[PDB]
Amino acid sequence: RALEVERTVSLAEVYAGLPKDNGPFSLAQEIDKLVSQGSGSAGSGNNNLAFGAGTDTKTSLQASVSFADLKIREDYPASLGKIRRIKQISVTLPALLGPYQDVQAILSYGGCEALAVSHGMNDSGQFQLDFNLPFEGIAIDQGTLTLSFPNASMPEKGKQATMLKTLNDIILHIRYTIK
Amino acid sequence: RALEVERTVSLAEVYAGLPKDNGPFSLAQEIDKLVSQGSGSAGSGNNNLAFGAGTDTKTSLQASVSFADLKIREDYPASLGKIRRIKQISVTLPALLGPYQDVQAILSYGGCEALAVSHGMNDSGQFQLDFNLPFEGIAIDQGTLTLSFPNASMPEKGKQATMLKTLNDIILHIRYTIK
Amino acid sequence: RALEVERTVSLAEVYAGLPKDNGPFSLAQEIDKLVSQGSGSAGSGNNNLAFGAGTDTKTSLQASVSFADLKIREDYPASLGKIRRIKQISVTLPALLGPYQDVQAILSYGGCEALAVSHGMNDSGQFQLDFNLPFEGIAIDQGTLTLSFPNASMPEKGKQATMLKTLNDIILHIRYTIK
Amino acid sequence: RALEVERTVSLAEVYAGLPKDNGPFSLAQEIDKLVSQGSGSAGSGNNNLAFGAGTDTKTSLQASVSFADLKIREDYPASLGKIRRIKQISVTLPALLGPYQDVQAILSYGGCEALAVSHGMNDSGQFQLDFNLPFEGIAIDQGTLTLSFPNASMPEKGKQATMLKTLNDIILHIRYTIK
Amino acid sequence: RALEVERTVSLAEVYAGLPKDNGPFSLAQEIDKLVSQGSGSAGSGNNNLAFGAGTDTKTSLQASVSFADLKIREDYPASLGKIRRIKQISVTLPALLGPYQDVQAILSYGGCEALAVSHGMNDSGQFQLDFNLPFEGIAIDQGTLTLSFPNASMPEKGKQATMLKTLNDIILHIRYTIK
Amino acid sequence: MNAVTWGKMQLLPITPAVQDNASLMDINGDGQLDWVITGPGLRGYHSQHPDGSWTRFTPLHALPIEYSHPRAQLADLMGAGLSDLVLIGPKSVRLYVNNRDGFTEGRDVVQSGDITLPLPGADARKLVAFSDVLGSGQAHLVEVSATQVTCWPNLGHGRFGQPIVLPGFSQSAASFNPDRVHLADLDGSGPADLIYVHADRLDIFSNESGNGFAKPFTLSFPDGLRFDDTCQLQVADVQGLGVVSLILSVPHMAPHHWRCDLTNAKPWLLSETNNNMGANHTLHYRSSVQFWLDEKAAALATGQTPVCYLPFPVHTLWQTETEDEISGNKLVTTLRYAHGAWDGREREFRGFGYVEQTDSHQLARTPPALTKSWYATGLPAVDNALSAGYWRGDKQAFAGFTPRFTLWKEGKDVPLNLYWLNRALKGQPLRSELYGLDGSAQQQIPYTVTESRPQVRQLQDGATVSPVLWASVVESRSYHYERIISDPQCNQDITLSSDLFGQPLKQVS
Amino acid sequence: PNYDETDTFLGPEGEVLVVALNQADIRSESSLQGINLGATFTVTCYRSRLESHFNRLEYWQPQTTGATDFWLIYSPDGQVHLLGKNPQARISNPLNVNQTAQWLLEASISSHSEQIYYQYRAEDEAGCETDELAAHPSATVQRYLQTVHYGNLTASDVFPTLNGDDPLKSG
Repeated sequence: RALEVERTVSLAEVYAGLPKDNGPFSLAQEIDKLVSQGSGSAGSGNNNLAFGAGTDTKTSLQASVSFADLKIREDYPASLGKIRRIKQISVTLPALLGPYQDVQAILSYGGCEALAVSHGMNDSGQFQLDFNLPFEGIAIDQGTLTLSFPNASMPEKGKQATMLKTLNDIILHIRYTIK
Repeated sequence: RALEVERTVSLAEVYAGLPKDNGPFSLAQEIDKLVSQGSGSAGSGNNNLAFGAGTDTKTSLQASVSFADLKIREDYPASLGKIRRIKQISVTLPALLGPYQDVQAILSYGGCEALAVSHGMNDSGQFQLDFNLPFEGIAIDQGTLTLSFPNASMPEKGKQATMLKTLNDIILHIRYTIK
Repeated sequence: RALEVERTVSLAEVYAGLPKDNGPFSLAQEIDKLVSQGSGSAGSGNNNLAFGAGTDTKTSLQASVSFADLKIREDYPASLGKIRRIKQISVTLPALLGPYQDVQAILSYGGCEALAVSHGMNDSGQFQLDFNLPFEGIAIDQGTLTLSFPNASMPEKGKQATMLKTLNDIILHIRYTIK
Repeated sequence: RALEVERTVSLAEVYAGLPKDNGPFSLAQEIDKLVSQGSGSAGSGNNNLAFGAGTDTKTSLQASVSFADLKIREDYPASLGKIRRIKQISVTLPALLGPYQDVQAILSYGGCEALAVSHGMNDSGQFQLDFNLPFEGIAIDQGTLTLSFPNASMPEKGKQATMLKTLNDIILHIRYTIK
Repeated sequence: RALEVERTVSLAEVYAGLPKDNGPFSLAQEIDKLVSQGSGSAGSGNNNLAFGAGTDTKTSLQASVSFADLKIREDYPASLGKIRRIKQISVTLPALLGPYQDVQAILSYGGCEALAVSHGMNDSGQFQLDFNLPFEGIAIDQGTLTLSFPNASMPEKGKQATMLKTLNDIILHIRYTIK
Repeated sequence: MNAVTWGKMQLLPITPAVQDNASLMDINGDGQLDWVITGPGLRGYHSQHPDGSWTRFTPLHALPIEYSHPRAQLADLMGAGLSDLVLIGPKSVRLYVNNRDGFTEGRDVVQSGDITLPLPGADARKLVAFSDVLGSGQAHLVEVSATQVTCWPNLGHGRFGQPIVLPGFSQSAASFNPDRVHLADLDGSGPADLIYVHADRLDIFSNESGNGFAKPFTLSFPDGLRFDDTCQLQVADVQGLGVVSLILSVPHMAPHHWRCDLTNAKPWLLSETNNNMGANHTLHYRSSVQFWLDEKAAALATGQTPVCYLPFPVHTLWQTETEDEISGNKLVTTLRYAHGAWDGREREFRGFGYVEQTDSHQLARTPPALTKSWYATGLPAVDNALSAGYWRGDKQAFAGFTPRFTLWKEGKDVPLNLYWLNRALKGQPLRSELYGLDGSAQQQIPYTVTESRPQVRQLQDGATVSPVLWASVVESRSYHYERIISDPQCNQDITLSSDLFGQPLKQVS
Repeated sequence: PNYDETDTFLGPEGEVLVVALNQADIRSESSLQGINLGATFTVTCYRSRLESHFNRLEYWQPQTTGATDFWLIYSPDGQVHLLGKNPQARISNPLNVNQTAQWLLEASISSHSEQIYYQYRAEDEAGCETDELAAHPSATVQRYLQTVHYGNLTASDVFPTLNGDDPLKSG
């Protein structure tokens, strides 16, 4: 039996709680700045908020985070176990949506490496979630976890340019096992 | 081994957002027009609202919608997957029925090709919806999806002639994969 | 596969909707009339309300209805199919029950032909309804559905006599499939 | 495929309804009296309220009831099945326990003969009740059902002696089948 | 089938009702005294609240209780059975959490010997408590059950230190079988 | 004039997008409703502004873990008008105090004496709920049995007093179901009356000042209405009449509804007076809800969007007719209110920002004298909308006044906690215009126009407590048009200096 | 109320009082109007937070255990008021007698040595049935203004009950 732990990470507390060399930033102020103009950047390293680089992703707003800086290994002592790996990641986006609109977001990793977000209420990627998985077995130390929002550019009149103005924080529910 | 995405389609929003020369119209104001008189049409092409042409469906109000006109393929970049197939469609008729009232509606496509609406509150066809063979083969960018309300003519004195006049919208909950 | 249809049938609306040659009536006004008197009848033919004629059921108010008079086959066009047979039937009895009181009722048909109603609020006869059944496969045209209420006499001091005064309707939740 | 019937039985109404050749009593007042003193009984026959007789049991307040004097066979006619046997019994002790409190009570019969009541609010003796049991097949007419509360004498400083004076009634949710 | 019993154990009720020879204490007062300073102690024997002893556990508050002194064997008479083994233990922590905070706690016995509390409201350590377990079969009258809170030192800036100041109790939902 | 209906089903343009583990409640008590999402990972709320907008996600600073307990409930125990979290045990409650940003550290209040509290939900033959069956303004602990009504008085801080038996209620013990028991104050004297619902009739027990219940009276249901376990009785003020109405809902085969209106007017208010010398006054009241529905309907006729800042009904005086019984002469002074203001922070009613009078004489002809008059409310969203309702008319008038926030240091007023400076402006006059309604070409032109300017001096500063503020009118300008648009006779009276205690040191006329 | 140092008071006008700053006005006094009070009080000048009348309010509270707390109001027209010095003019908790909730006006002095004295009566179990006495047993807390004495028969600028000598034995 594994020690089955649920961890909640707020991306605003990660981005604003960055070291002053890499440059901390407000999440909701930089999302309002990145969406309103064409593109830009906010942050440094793997804890950043930039646009897309590839083809047909240049209108997508991508929020990257690093598992090594979330410091999940310090939440419990190392005498319990060192096999600390992800069971499941879900993500809640507290926003203000339209009358019949949805949220489009892709939770990626550097197949079970991607995850689509559709409503943002403890949103696993699955239709029904059955433990009988994406990101399962990724260690909680190394990696980079990107949340990409397609159609997120207001100069390019994207449909998600209005929902991201109402977005104040991004919440990840990391379920991981210690064994 | 897939990307499981939910999409919501409001049909009054779709019919109001048709281009000019394609006949944009209000679904709430053109249902009780077609119910009150004998026959008619609303829009053209596959995004039309009319009565059935064949026998035994002449008194059936059919609200059809096109799939390529929804442009679901633009909600995500093509870099994620060029295969996008429907998993499950559910219908919601908002605030139409009481707790002891019923609607009769058939959601078809041009076996597992049709679906009978009974309560219209996140209503699939089935008595229990288990993802444990619905809709193998159906792409999101081809075809048309119509919804037939039988007995919906008031000069023929059918049931649901008075009930369809108090109709607000028609909501389709399309679930699809990106493999 | 099959068009999984749900239909709600009010026995008070069937008994009021009888033709004047067949003697329509109010359900709660004849239930109170027959319970208080101990004997009597209401209606004609198969859509009747009376006490049972057999031995051991002389004090048992029984409410019968014909499937051919429910007109279920006119709810959908005949182009959809002809294999229209019942999957399941549940009973709602909107009465005034006590804090720890129960309804005794047997829903019959003329071990999967009978059903015991025990709480009367969306009541299927099972301890756990599992689609993975009584009245299954019964066609929606032939037969007669009878809800018998044991101990339903006030002159013979029935334990359900004062309960049945409060009963307003007998609501049937008929789930049937169109194959 | 049986008629599956649930009957709620209130034990204070049974003890208040014994004819006064056996001796009726109120359950709430006789529990307060028999807990405050050490000895004492109430009622007669099998529908009694007394203490335990065996070793390490003489401080257990036992409340017994006869299955024949419930007259559960009189709730349906014998023309629909003579074979009536118990599927499951659940116990409710209404208005007794707080939010983080427990009761110790054994519902037995004279390992499927006993059942430990712990929270007493529609309480089956199971950690996770599964219909696919104790008292499964006990006949409706025959036997006694005894609910024993250990550590219930106040002069011996029982831990349940204070909370048993709060007890108003004992409710049994008998679920049986008529086949 | 066993007598499946649940017992709710409150550690503040246990620690405040020790014999005067063993040094009782209040759990609520002694936590914010031990959290605010570096390390101390409370109680004696196995019913003690003290910081950890080993490597990388010195900044971790531990609340131990002894199974022998809860006296769960005297809740029921010894004629019902003489083995009483644990089925499952859940932990409830009446505390105050921040906006995105979790609870880090390890319930341990001196992989099925440990458990990880995450939300602290009827918190078994599992993602899905399937009864088809940790601490299963541990005898109720022998052993020591401890609850370790990592990062509990306020002079060493523990992240869990401000939650423990609000921790009013530690509730244990011991499910066990008498068979 | 007081007919209320409901509009079309309108689709709301924005919704807070987290529809799971949430409800609608005022978790902070500032008047506007919140969508409090207490899910597994986050806990917080979106607030609903009265101008249609939804606030973004505001996280709660502290939430108890026992908020998700199945038997905890939100009640008002500390007496501050907030919903605290409580777990009622029989001899000890656990109370988490609402402090308007989340909750505080939970207590364990042990009940004194022989007080054993009832448990909510733990019985099906009793109703244990929080209601004010004594009229005190506190949520007491009530237990409605089939035989008696027992009340434990809420003493604040989780404490509960010794139980009080309120006699007079009784039902058949067999036919008693507590789900048909409804505790609601019907007249408005303060205690909650007791309604028990049968089929075809409706028992109503009048609470006698929290000392017992009267003889019941039945209100038989109309032809075609009966009750059952699917039906519902709602009690609400859906009329704007000041008194609640009983709404019965029957949901099966079509939802159909009925409303019982017990009275027309709100009871126990002063109606008529008389000095037995030939003079009598009759007073008529209207709710502020009706003064909002008239204001909201006239705004949508000109295409404007009306916003209400008074979430609670204030039962105002509307018409006070005077009659001299000797001469037969009558005078009917009709009032009209608008721009009600309720402050969310101090939780207090700030008044109205616009009062009309219409002195119309009835001599046994002469035109009525309408007097518009604006007042400062203190709410800056209401005060900035007042000056768009004035009479402009002449296009040569001097510039209107604004409030003057001022700081007091070194014995003089030096200009400038902006909330307390606006709160001091409550009840200050801002404008008044007098008209004569004769149906002439000069009916819309005022007889005179008076404008005022308040100032607020901060006398000592307040860090966590309020400052000391002194509000006064610092300059008043009056006009005299005599229903002539051009050529008025204007004047002004300005205060320049005041000393420490508000006496004038330099005045200019 | 918590009845401690973390509580706020309402003035007679209904507005909240705050401590008046000069730092806070805190002085130590044992003598009011020449009369030895028997203890040393911590006088705290209060002030209305929305000033209309510009009167000041002193919260006298004893340091010694054995005396009781009271208020003074200095209205600007030369009047001084005494609010709740004696237990006949205090609404206090019937169990904890130090938990005062309402200091009622007891006496007034004008600038010309004219005095008013206010006499209150307590609630009692008079004329009420046994159903009243069972539910509300010790309801002897609510005060009613019974009679108001004025017409000062001799001039004095001291309060009629500071000296502790039967305030209506004066004429």
